[PDB]
Amino acid sequence: EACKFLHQERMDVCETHLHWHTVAKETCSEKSTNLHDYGMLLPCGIDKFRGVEFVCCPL
Ligand SMILES: [Cu+2]
Repeated sequence: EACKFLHQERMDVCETHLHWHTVAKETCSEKSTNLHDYGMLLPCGIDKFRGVEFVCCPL
């Protein structure tokens, strides 16, 4: 297994870093992997974002 690159965004809400980190972590965990790194997408408002791209790696 290699690591997998994934991209998630929302068109209905802007959310903080913490929400997107949470989404990325839980997504990797559902896929039996660990989140290694992530970057926010589509900055919104003064401190929010509309998505995240991230890399899930084997346990
Ligand atoms: Cu974080």
